[PDB]
Amino acid sequence: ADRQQYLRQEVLRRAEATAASTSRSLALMYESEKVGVASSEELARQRGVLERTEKMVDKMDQDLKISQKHINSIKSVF
Amino acid sequence: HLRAYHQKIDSNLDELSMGLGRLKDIALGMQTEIEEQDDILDRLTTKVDKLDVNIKSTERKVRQL
Amino acid sequence: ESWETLEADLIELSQLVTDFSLLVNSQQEKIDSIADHVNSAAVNVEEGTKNLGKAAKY
Amino acid sequence: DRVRNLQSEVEGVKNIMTQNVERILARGENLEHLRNKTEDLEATSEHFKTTSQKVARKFWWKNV
Repeated sequence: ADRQQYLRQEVLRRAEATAASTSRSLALMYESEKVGVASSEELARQRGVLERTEKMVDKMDQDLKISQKHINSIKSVF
Repeated sequence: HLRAYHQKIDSNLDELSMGLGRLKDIALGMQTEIEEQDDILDRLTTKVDKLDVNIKSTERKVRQL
Repeated sequence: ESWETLEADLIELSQLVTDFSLLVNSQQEKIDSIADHVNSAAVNVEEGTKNLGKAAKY
Repeated sequence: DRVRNLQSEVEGVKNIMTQNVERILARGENLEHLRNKTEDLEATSEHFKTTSQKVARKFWWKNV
């Protein structure tokens, strides 16, 4: 009767809506995962550039120490 | 069929649960990466600040030669 | 169950992740510029050091 | 309550990502600071190279 028909229709409507909604949520999730992984990889690349940069600053400090030895040699005339 | 919807919801909820775990791992990995880079950037900034003073000072000694 | 409430939360999360990615990408040029300035400086300091070494031998 | 439980998981990732955005904003500022310092460093290195070239010329001519 009418009560049965309402309840059957409602259960189906709700199941369809829940399937659709959770599918939309899953799609949002997967796209966020794709973006997050790509951004993580970009961050890691940027760290490699910073690490190389630190080696170059260390190199300049070494070269200034060599330069000071040359200055001392040049001043040592006698 | 109702059963097909229930089946789809169940698999969606499983995949959401697993995927949110993977997102948490990604987000924590970013957090760790940023912390590590903060350290590198701090040390790099300190070394550049000292190096600029040291290059200028060395140049002024070379001027006297 | 009312699962539609989860959608709004995931939209918010998605926006954070997208914003984070745009910010990381926007900082690429600062990192490249730092690296380039330091590379140039290192070439210059190496060349200066080599000139002082030559003068020390003359 | 399954909806509330998944919502709590989303909220946990959101909290970490909110902190990640705060910290990456700070990183961008620290990078801008460092970029300016390395610009100045590059200029300083040019002075050092120029002065060292002038001294090398001087000592070359002193020694014929």
